[PDB]
Amino acid sequence: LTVSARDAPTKISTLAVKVHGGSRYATKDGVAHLLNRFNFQNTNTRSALKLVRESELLGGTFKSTLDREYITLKATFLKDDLPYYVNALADVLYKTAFKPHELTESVLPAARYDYAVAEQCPVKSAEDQLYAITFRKGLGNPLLYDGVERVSLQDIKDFADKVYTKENLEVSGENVVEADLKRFVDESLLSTLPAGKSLVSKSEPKFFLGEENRVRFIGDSVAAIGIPVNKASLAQYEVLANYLTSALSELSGLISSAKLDKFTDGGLFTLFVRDQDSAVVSSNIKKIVADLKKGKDLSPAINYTKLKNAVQNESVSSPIELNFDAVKDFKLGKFNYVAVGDVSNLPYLDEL
Amino acid sequence: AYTSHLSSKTGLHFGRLSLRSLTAYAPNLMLWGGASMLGLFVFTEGWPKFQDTLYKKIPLLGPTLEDHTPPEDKPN
Repeated sequence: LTVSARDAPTKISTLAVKVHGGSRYATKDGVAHLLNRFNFQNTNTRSALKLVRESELLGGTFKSTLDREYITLKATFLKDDLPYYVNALADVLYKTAFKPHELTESVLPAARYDYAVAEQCPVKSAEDQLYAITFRKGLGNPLLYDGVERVSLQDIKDFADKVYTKENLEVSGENVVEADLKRFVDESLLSTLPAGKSLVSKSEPKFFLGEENRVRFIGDSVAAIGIPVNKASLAQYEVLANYLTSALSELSGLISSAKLDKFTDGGLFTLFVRDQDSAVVSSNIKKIVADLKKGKDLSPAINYTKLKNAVQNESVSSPIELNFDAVKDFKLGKFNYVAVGDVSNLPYLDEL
Repeated sequence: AYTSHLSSKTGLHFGRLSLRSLTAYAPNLMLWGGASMLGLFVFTEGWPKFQDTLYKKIPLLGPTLEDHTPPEDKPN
């Protein structure tokens, strides 16, 4: 129960209760996604219709976001009604209904919609494949529920009792008086949540290299390389991601996307090259892997990536505060490779 | 200050009709009553009982409606 807030002289506050309860900590495949879609449903006291129709007249909305690690319960509001939203997030964490007619009518159709939308995009399919073959049972769990194993209502109640525990979450209010926030989080149900253990492990996530997966897909064709990185090597792959995204690289015209996902014990640098026909993807990713195995000078992208890191980092509540100063050179070692789409014309891992 | 509750009453309603909608609709209901009364004044104009009671009391169109045949060329 770590309460933090950064005050400001503005009109809109945001509250965020972050649990360490995303797909990485899911016991079955997709329990985290179903709990996230079960977040702002009706409680034991206040319904879900009364929640929306009161919070609109007070002037703020809610949003539950599922991450690869967290579950963020965010609430945006006009500043002078903070205890309502503190008590509403408290009621959601402490007493949700978990009704079976709520599982069949709201949570399962919303999750099926999320899964259909993220199924239609081969970049998210390849990102999930790259996760699931870099790390296997940890972060390489599926992000979304698809129904390949039966997640029942009792499993969501069990996962919520495991995850919604008092030492597992953190309360963070952008533009909130912090002393008032600490007074309002106490005298509420965040202090009556169970003080369970924190699910954050402090060890390394036991990655795997040289793996290759191939998914057939009707539509666009992407090919993706992915490197699991550790805590000492986070800044280098950060300046690499902003180098290949930036206009300093000669490979930015070929690369569709390149991003590093950072965690408190490691990260995954994912590079996607996406096009309509597989010959362009083949030529592009052969050039990418060749000119990355040949070394790159990541020294020019340093002041640019300080800017882009501050841009990305002002939104989040937990900065990692990377170094960016000792980073000079990069040379591509081993890497994991997925190919999605016209999979008989995208190259294999030997040909790269 | 800080507001924790949303203070509201439950209004007055009969399922579909509300008192607020009735008060918002009521002068146009009076206008439709007047329009239907003018419609009855149209479609009952030839009625000589309503001519005798109402329409011959009109200033400029009242004596216009009554006839001027003497009781020498009326058969009955």
